[PDB]
Amino acid sequence: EVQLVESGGGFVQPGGSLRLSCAASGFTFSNFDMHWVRQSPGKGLEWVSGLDHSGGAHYAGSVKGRFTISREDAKNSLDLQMNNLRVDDTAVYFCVRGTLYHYTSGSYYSDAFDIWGQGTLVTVSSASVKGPSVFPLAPSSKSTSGGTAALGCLVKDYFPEPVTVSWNSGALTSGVHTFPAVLQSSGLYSLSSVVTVPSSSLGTQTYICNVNHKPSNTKVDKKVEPK
Amino acid sequence: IVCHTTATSPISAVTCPPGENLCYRKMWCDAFCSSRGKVVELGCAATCPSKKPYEEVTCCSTDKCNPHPKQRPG
Amino acid sequence: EIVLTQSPSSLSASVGDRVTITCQASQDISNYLNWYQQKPGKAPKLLIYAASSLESGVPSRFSGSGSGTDFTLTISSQQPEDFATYYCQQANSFPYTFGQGTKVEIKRTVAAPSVFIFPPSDEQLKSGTASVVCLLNNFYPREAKVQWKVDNALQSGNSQESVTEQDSKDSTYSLSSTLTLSKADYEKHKVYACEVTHQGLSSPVTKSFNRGE
Repeated sequence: EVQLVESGGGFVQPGGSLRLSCAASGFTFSNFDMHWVRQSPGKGLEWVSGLDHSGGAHYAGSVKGRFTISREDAKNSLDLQMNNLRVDDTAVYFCVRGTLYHYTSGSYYSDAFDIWGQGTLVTVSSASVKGPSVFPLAPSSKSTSGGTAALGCLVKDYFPEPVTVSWNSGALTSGVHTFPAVLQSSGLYSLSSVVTVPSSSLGTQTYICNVNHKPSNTKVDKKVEPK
Repeated sequence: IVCHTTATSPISAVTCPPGENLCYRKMWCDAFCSSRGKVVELGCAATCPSKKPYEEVTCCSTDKCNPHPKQRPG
Repeated sequence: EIVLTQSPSSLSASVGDRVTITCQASQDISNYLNWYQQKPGKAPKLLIYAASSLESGVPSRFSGSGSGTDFTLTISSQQPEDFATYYCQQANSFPYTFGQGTKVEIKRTVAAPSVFIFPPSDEQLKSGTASVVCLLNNFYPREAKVQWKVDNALQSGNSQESVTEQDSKDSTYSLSSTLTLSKADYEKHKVYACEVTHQGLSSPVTKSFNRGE
């Protein structure tokens, strides 16, 4: 089926460089107007760049002179070179096809955005890569209400996104709450994953949270004991 | 079977994938109809598309028998 | 540049409700307005173009009205599948611009939060850092306040919080506030308390723990 796949996203220091590549299946993207739309909290959905059905390049004001877009025919891909990156460029970048509709009057391009890629993340920050520290949130009398007890893991000071948090290698899914990460003044991220269980299960079951930080090759398995 | 198609943007005729021996037209009105005319959709199919409210559907079997309205079935 | 403002930004609705989102532009754009649906962690999907025409495959319960500067998206019969964030986008002038987005959340009955507190582990204390964590679980609505009191003195500028996205089973929320000090600051005090204000409580709940004890 028709689809868009994009790659090359990553994590760079301000003034650094990145190259996003986008490929299609089921259609030739040079037939259509292709666009890049980025999404981040604080600026929303924002149109960035475009390569129309005639080979012309287009750029938004806040990005002109730093980004370049081109067909690379030998790759069958749509490339976006991002130079002199700055912090506010941190966003999820979507490769997007514009609609081509035929009428009795002619062909009309980019009335809307019909096919979207999955999205690739781009992080620009002063921080360096760092694996997280995993601290247990031990269940106690102050973390039990009725027959239900709460226990969790504190995943502090890591960069960049993302981490994947599971409990008992996926065996535990019911009652799990994994919070969105927060950016601290250090420029490092920190989140917590919790899980409500029957308080009687703290003696019939062992709880191990698994934190995987792919950018730093870090995989932590912390046993959460009541104290 | 050779069939007109709205995939390309200069509408052309294409040999159709195996198993698809049918041609079709679909025409209806957008919210752009009063300023652009009716939408036109051309291509091939293995069976004829079901008709929905307020749209025309044509089918055939010879070659290039689903032309653009502003075109002829040559 | 044309500016798009959606109203409201969030709204609750039951399955079967008639949902109405409006979208307003900084000037006339005729009917060159599109509507997109987006689920979390997923790319947006096109729903309406030309302010009124449905994109093939979209259920007919969706409809779009409006021309000029005022536009409307309407779900006549709300279904579970339809709980997402909706964006309008103008295609009249360059550059293309989107609205801030509108989240459609599930309405349910008020639920008071279970409040849990966690002291810093021995492991974190070794590294000279102490983090106290307060957990509000399975509550509705989303609006809640959390104070931190160390030896009954309020705290400011040393805590941050995060809220889960609405649960798919019971449709509540959860919050985790994190008070972080040094091991030095943590040792000069005895009582660490979490004060919680929420609509589902008659009076604020307080959970505390004495250090070591």
